Amino acid sequence: SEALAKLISLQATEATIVTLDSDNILLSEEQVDVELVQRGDIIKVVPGGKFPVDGRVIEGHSMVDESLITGEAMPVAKKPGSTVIAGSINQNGSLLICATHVGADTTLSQIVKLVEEAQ
Repeated sequence: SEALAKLISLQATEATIVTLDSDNILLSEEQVDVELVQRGDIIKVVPGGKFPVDGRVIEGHSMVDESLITGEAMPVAKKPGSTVIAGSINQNGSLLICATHVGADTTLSQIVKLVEEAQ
């Protein structure tokens, strides 16, 4: 019943958008607030960075600490063709995430509908 509130507090505040402007040869980055990224953008995550939303992974191989969110006390390894959740912690392997939900629309907000009836 305390976790049910804390789930939403774990969301990170900013995200890195990456934009191409010549061909696939040019890459340029913007850090933005979590309200300004959309569910059609692709986002960078760095060593030690936290997740603001859920999504699917399509570059890299980091180990992610999700021990509150999913309960895994043994941190989860990722790959291209993998999945992640908001409020988990990234390290060593640097990933690219395509966003399919926003800060309101997140599966993290979907879980707290289900975790209410768990008590």
